[PDB]
Order: sequence, then C-alpha cells, then structure tokens
Amino acid sequence: MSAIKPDMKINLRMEGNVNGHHFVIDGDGTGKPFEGKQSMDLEVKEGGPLPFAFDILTTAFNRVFAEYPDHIQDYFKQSFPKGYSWERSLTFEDGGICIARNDITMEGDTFYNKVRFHGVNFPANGPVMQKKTLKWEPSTEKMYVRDGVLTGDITMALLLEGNAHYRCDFRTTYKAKEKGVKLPGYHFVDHCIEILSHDKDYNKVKLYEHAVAHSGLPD
Amino acid sequence: MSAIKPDMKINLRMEGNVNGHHFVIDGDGTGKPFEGKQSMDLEVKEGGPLPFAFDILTTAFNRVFAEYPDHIQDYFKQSFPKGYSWERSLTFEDGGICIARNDITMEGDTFYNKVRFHGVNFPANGPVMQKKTLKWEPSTEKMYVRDGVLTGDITMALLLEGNAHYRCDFRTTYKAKEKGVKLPGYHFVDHCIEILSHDKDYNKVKLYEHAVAHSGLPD
Amino acid sequence: MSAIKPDMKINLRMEGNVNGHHFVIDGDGTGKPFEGKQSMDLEVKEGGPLPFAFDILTTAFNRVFAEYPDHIQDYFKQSFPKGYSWERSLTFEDGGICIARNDITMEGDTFYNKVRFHGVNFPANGPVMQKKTLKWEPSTEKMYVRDGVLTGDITMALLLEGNAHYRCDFRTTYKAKEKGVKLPGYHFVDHCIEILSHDKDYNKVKLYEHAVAHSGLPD
Amino acid sequence: MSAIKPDMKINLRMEGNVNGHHFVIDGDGTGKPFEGKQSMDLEVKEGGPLPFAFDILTTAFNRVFAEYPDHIQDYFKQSFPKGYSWERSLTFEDGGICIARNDITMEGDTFYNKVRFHGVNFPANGPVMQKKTLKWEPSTEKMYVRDGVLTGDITMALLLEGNAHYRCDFRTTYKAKEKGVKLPGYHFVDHCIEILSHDKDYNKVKLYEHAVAHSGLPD
Repeated sequence: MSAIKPDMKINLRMEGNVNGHHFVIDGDGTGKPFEGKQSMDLEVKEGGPLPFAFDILTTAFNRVFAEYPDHIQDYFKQSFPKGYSWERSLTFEDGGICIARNDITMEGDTFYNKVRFHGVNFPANGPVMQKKTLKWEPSTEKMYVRDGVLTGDITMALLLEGNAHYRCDFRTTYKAKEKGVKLPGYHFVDHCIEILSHDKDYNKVKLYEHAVAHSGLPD
Repeated sequence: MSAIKPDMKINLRMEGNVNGHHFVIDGDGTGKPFEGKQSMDLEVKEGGPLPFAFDILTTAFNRVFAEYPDHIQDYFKQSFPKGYSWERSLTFEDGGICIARNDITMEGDTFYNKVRFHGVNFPANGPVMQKKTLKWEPSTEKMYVRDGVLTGDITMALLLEGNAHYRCDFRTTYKAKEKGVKLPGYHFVDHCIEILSHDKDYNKVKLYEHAVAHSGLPD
Repeated sequence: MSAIKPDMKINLRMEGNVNGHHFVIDGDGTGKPFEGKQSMDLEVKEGGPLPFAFDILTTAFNRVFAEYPDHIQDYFKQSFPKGYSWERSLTFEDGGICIARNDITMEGDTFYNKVRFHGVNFPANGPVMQKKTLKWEPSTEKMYVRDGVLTGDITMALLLEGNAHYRCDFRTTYKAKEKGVKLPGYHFVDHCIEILSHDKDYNKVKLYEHAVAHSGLPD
Repeated sequence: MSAIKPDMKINLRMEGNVNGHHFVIDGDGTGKPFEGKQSMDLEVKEGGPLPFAFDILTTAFNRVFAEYPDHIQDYFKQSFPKGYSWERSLTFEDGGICIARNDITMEGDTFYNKVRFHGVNFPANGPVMQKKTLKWEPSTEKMYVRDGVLTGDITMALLLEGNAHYRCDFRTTYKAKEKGVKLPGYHFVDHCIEILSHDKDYNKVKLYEHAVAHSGLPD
C-alpha cells in the first residue's frame, strides 16, 4: 500500500433533498480497504424523522473499500492521497429518480466525504414515500470505461414485504482528482450493503458494506 | 383570473451543480400568463463561465404561463395565490441525467422562483460538456394524473451543431401547495422555448417561451 | 399527388405472438391520404379469442395517411409507387415490450401491408393481459432524422379503466425502398386512433385514425 | 436429478428477422446441466450471410445449464420432464431492440428448443449492423419474482473492436409448463458465453456457455 492504511477512519457529511424534503446527515465509521469492508454510524441532523425510506440513501454513504485482486487495476486506491469523486444516477422502476455525488479526500488515516443526494418524482403511494423497503439485495456492479471515464452499471433491487422487489438501475461515474490514473479493464465488484441496526425512525443507523472485485467466470 | 394579473413580473434564483460544477443564476422577467408567453433576463452570479451547454437549464427557468382553453382545467392558475411546486427529471440519451425543482410563490404582481438544478454522468465529449447544442425544438407535453399527482411527460430534443438531434425525456410532477385543487384530465401543452440573445459564455442570457394547452385531435 | 390517389384501398395481414400466444389478423379498409384519415375492418383469423388487450396492436394496423402541409416534406407519399417499410419498438412502463414492422407496397389504388408483431414480458396481472385498457389517448409524434433515417419518437399512453393511464414509449424508424427520397426536417404529426366498434372478444374490430403533420408553435 | 441426466443433448431451431433480414439457424450440441456447461454447433440454413453481428443472437441459443448449489431453488431442472419457456427483451443503448423466446421440451436425454428472435431499430452505422462486436463480457443475472413469474435482469455488454463497450439490458421471464413448480428467492447466476470458432461469414459457429448460480456476498 503506502498511501492507504489497512485500517482507515471515515468522516462523512450528506446534505440533500428528496421529493422536496430537506435533510442533513452526519456519518462516522471505520473500515478495512484491502478487505473491502466498512461500517458507519449515521446521525440525522436535520429533517428527521425522514419521510422516505432510508434505504435509498445507503449506497451514497467509496469503492476504495473493495477487495481488488492483483490481476485487476485498482483505480480507487491508486487515486490517493489526492482522492477522487463520483456521480451517480439511481433510476427506480416507478419513475422516482435520484442523483448523488461524493467528493472524497484523505488526511492521515481518515477519508472525508462531502455527499449530496437529490431525488424527485417518487410516487406518493410508492414503497419509498411509504417506507416499505426492507433492504437492498446483494449486487454485482459491472465496471468498464466509457468515453475515458470509469463507469459502473448495476441492476439493483430493494426487497419489500411478501418477498416482492422494487428495481433500481445504477450508473456511477468515477473520476480521480489526479489525471493519469491508470484505467482498469472490464471487471466486476460484488457488493452487500446492510443496515445492521437502527432506531425506530432511522435517525440513528449503523451501516455495513462488504465488496469484492473479480473477473467473473470462469476465473 | 383574479389572483393572477394579465401582466405579471418574474423573480427567480437558481442554484445548481452539473458534473461537479457549482453555479448560481439570477433571473428577472415578465409575462402574460393568459397568453402563455414570458421572457426573462438571466445572469450567472457564480460559476461563470459555465462549462456546459446553457440549453440544459432553460426549461428550469412555470406552467402558469400557458394559454389554457375554457374546456381544460387550468391546475396552475388555480394554484394561486398560495402557489405550487414542481420536480423534474431530464434523461438524456447518452446517460446524462438531471433533476430540477422549483418552488413557486406569488407576492403582488410578481412570481418568485426558488430553483435547484443538478446534473450527473454527462460524457466529457458529449454535446453538453462540449457546448454543441443550438436549441430545444418545440414540443408537446403530455399531461395526465399519476398516483394522484399531475404529471407531464415529454419527448424533447436538442438541435446540435451539425444538424443532428440529441434526445432527452422529461417527466415533471406538479403539486399545488393548497390541498383540493381540481386535477385536469389528460391533455397537452405545446411549447416553444428560445434563447433570444446571449453573450460569448452565456453569462447573460435573454430567454423566451410560448405555450398553449389543447386537447389534441380531433378537437 | 399523381402516384397516390385521394381515395385508396387498404389490404393488410398481421402475424404475431404476444406472451407466447400466436395469432393472425386480416384487415381491409379505405382512407384519404391527403386528409390523413383511414378506417379498417379487422378480423382475427387464427388465435381468437385474444388473451390480451387488442389496443396494443392498433397502431400496427401507415404514415401515408397523415395530412402534410406544403412547407413540410412528405417523406411517405414521396415513397410510392415503390413504397416503404417501418419498424417500431413499444416499451411499456411495466416491462412489457413489443416490436413491430410493416413492409408497405402499392398496386393501383390499394396499399398492401405485411405486418408482424411480437410482445414479451407482460405481467400476468397487468392491464394488457387483464384487458383493462380503454383506448390510446391522442398523441403528437416527434419526427426527426437519426443516423440518416427518419425516426418518430412518441410519449404514448393507454387510458385504463379506473381513470388511470399506462405509458408506452414509441420509436418508429421509416425507410423508403427507393434511394433519393428527400428527408424532412424536425416536425410533428398529431394522431388520434380509435376502435369505433368491436364484438365481445374483439375477433372483429373496426378501427379509425386521423393524423395531421405540423411545425408546432408558433406556426 | 432423475429427470435430467448428467449428460444431455441439445436440438435447436431458430427462426427470426432482424432489421428486415430473415434467417433460419439450426443448432446441435451437448452439455452437463449439473456442471452448468454446454456447447453447440450452429449452422445458418437461410439468410446467410447474415448482415448483422452474430453475437446479438448467441444468448438465444437454457438456464437448465447452470450449476445450482443445494441452498438455492433450481426452478429450471424442476421444470422437466414437462419443460418450460422463456421470453426476453434485449434493449441496446443505441435504440436497437430485440425480443426472443424459446419453448423448451425434453424427450429422452435431448432438449428441444423452438427459438424465435426479432430485432428492430438498429442504427445503420451501429456496431451490430457494421459487425464490429468482439464478444459478450461475462455477466451476472439477477433472479427474482415479479407478479408470480421468475424474472432475470442483466447489465450486459458487448466488447467492440477498438476496446469500447456497447451496453444492452436483458430482461428474461421464465415460465414452467407445469403449474406449481416452487419459485426461488432472489439470487444470481454468473454467465460466460463465447464463440469458440466460426467460419468466414458466421454460417457455421461453435458456441459455449458456462454458468453458476450463487447467493452473492458474503456466502
């Protein structure tokens, strides 16, 4: 390594607006980048209790925390100490659309995250505004280059009650602050994000993520 | 009318971020709500010169300015004095996605607009980041009710340098502040938006829009 | 006109498969191309009674029948005597997707139509498989050139029972058989298609369409 | 297993039309359902030489051939001896859209496949009509139930000459012929399909696929 330590701290601040509802959320966590694991304690500072499903926000709360094999270029760890930023569009199957971005920096053993999240057109009686989501199912992000920019497309899904699912398509564009960072070839990153615990109105949430990069079958 | 006068003034302020670029734009205009015509002078206050096509922002700079026939319920004019707000998603064909919102209020003979505009995933060499757009073509917005909310869907297109077109799909949701405003039936609203004048880097722009509601064929 | 007559006959045969159900439908009608009006009597020869809403098929049952103004190039009437063909994708909001095609020829005062229609992934309890549709709302097709081919994109909507709408996005590509047919500029074509009458299971249906091309506002 | 043997034979016949081009392709192959592996020799009977990229057709040439772990319900193997059928929509990022379906039956140790493939709106200068595809990248299909039907959504990509990728979204619906077959819970199926060899104009092609079901991270 050198720039990134086996054990890193995580500082985050999110501000956003969904369907006209404003909110500010603080995060404090720790993680093991080389093992692709991280945990974070979230505290809603303004706008709580959120009138929408907390789950839509969780992936906004850093691909640095992903276990990359030696045969696959790790664009994220190679982006530090300078850092990088990402933008994302979350297209839900019922018309709800969100965009999010995060500017990631590093100071010592801590990653700093300036996050913004905006969402519109969620149906009033949909699972998001009615808070009927249970969790995101694990996923496999497809990483590839588009017009010189590392891009990740994902078939995501939120589990609802009675074993039904609510689909969302993700497209994330990753850009290192520093020019010249070597781009990886087409690959994958498996993810599993989960809310380990939370209070009744999700004003306090403990989040966790495990991610591993790979080259898919047959390797 | 009653609450809305034949000649209204327009005050507007937009704050946004497209592809990581922050910006603030002020607007000052006038319009004839009953004739579906309005004009406005825009001035970039922060973030100038914008590194993207000014055209993506223009429709963000009020359906009250649309000529509604007596046989079609005018949800927008009926939303005042209290006012209304809208949310929109602009999905471009090359992956770029924007979401915008406008909270509209009225004090005297002036409409006030609190607008926000966010855009992500625009390709570096796409027409937006390369400023190769010329104008939005006229359009026809399809207005209908979805889950109790007035919704407008549009097949939009930007004429590009070179004579080709760049498609964008619009979905706007409109919500009156006052509960109980009668919802209209399925109808249409023709639009024509144009930048009348502008300086080199569009730090100063004069915008115009003409809109008329109708019931399509055969009527 | 010269090639196309004010009064034309229409012969058509459609073969298709929706959600695994095969069918063949024959049609005979008449229309006035220069007035953009046509009518046709349809009869299900094989596959009756259809297990899905007949409405999804109706637009598959010729833009020659559209009233074009002198200032807009009429790509369709100019395609005969040789004729033309079109392909179309109908993407419904619930995942249902259909593609269709029509190879159009002419002999004397009659247009012949070789139509094919295929639909997949319609939810078992959706409005299509449950036959809960009432009609297509009138529309405005946006005509433009894409990669050298005349294309028509449309925000279509099926009015459903219960005062709700079911959206479908249309993309039709039109290609003249003979080279040198001048391509028109960006324009619109208003449409209004309706099933005038039908028997209980829609084995026999009378269809009608009125269409007018135009330049949109302010012209 | 019982109904399905460790070694099975595959008999297939595809009939289709892409951008107006008709074709008939026969297939003969073998595979090991429990190992999730299969191979097949294809031969174009009518329509050769195909004017479009052969790669768009390959996934149309049976999830029975997928290694399913004991902890995940195998809807496919439990569908025999009666069999099952599937429908698929392939939405390419440039507007090209294809639908396909396969009715799969079994007699002895041989699977019989009645396949149909139709495609429309492929741009003349797109990679499909210009035959610039190299291969499909490996993928991970997300399996879940929508309206009582097993559904698979996939973020697919074709590697193109020149190192870039061309995206396509897959949605396949799977339906057992026999009522009752237990529906699985949300899961995944990794895929890797490759053309092992082919002659000049792809009139003869040797295809191969490897697939393995799994529960994602952390398991």
